Amino acid sequence: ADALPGEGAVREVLRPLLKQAAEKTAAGKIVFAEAATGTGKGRMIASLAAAAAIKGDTVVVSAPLAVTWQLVNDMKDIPEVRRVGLTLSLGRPNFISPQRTLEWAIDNERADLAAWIEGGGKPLSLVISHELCWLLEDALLLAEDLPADSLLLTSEDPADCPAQQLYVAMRSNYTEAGIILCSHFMLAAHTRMMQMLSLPHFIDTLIVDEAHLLEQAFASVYTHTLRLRPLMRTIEGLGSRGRKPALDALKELFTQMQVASARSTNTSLNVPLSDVPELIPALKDTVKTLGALPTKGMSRDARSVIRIATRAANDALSGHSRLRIEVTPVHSYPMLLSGRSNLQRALLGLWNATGGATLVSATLFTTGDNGSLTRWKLEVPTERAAFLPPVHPAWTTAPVLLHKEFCAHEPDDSPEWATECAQTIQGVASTAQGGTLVLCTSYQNTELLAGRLGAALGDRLIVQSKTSSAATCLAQFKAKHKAGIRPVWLGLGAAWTGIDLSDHSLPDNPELDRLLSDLVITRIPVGQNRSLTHERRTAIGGFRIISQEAAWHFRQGLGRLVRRPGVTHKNLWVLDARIYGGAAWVAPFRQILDRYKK
Ligand SMILES: Nc1ncnc2c1ncn2[C@@H]1O[C@H](COP(=O)(O)OP(=O)(O)OP(=O)(O)O)[C@@H](O)[C@H]1O
Repeated sequence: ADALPGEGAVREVLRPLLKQAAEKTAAGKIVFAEAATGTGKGRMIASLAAAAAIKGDTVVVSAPLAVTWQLVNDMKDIPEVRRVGLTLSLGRPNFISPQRTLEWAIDNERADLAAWIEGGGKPLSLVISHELCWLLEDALLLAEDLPADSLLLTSEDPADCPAQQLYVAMRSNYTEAGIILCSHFMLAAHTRMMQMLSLPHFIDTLIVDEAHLLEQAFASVYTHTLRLRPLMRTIEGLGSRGRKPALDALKELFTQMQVASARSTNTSLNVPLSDVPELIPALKDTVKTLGALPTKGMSRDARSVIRIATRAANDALSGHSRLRIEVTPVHSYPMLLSGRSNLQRALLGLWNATGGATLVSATLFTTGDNGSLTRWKLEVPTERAAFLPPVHPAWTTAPVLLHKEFCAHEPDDSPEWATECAQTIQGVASTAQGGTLVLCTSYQNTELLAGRLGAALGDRLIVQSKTSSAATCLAQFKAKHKAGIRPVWLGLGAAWTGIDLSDHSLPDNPELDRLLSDLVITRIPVGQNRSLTHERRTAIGGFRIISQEAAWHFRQGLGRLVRRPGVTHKNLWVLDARIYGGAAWVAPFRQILDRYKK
């Protein structure tokens, strides 16, 4: 009939959207489809990919590896994708180097990441030939801020490296199969390659899942990180043919970075190269003295380390990138970061090689069907952009009861705030039927709350820190809930946007799910986005960009609560006093909160 391959499995609520996304994508449009989390988007993605595939169209589905299992188990069973084929391209940028990442972990006191690497890089989240270990995505879960670019599995990492072996084994299975599953990072790396294993040079149909993340994947691909302690470690044992000049050039670079950071008004701002000319000598000489090192005789790892250092220095010298210094007075691990504030050329080079696309996420619209700022982040041409009506069923908000209690003190980052916020949080934790997730915006607030909250909650309380990551806190939260205690999670970062608080001991019983019963927003997440592209976007567009980004960081934070239909007795507290003030700048947020009733 008229139905697409796999529409029967697709949820009825998603059937209209699907159909729309089928037509425009066939036309050539880049479609913005937003359905609420828990609506069975994977079945829709499988149906779209199949409907494009049987026409002879080469189809690429770019999704995070953490949901690729669900996508393949939605795709494999339908006849059409079996007819055309379903392969999965695991390029090297999908894998970290265990040796260098362990090196980074011991230097940065990352106990959990080190333990993970020592255990074999086993997946944190449970067609696929071997078990996927050494994934960059899992390491990101264990360390939000790890320098992925200097830790990725390079092409010249030794053959005995477990990540290299696993990559080669997975490569031995890659066949051109019509439907190709890849990651966001792989997509961005391939686009960067083309702008200068691989995907088709032209993608007839591109389904991006969790598209709200794609931009980050591109940013990480155009980042470059110069880390000095491992570089010096490598140089000192490398040889004597050009060693001492390289060591002293690195020391000169370190001192110049120290001077530049000392002179800065604050260390967070990403200054351009012209703003800090002291680096121009050092970098250049560094580059030169990193080219004065003989290749033959070098260990397989030292080659990649030196080459990546040269790449980072050349990116910092190109003048097209914004730099960031972190040095000894503040940061023990000396780092020079270099990123692109404008990803327009690469994202264009992506969409120009795309016959049609469907971007799928639970958060693609600032308000209603407004995909303007998402369209700006992904640099979708306005000609091809097509926003479809969002799909947010009533079960996303009906179970949850919005609590009117709040902390009157404004979020001033002060102990005066902290004690009263802790008092209201204590009242919340007394009544919690299950887990409690207290979302904070800064580590300062997290540790401040932990100070005034640790005694009463005792073993319940779970702090998130640089030392204790979001994934480790998730594991502890689930384990504590299984044990009958009612944990409270002072979470931040990935807790806002990247954790699924669904009881997996209750898959077919959503009504009994109490893994997260009370979600508590301490304050509005204004200015949480730190991307270079966000700096540029805010500069160009004013405070509206800040308000919009904060609004959907807020939306994802609330999306922590309800994950599937059937849940009940969910409680939502938002303790930010500015919400209940009369200010107009909170009017978007109140709008969101107005969907939650009583
Ligand atoms: N029509 C349906 N009826 C019942 N269960 C369904 C239906 N469609 C999907 N499901 C199941 O519901 C669960 C939720 O699916 P999924 O995780 O893909 O949802 P999502 O949050 O919308 O999407 P994604 O994780 O891809 O962004 C899955 O186990 C899926 O198999």
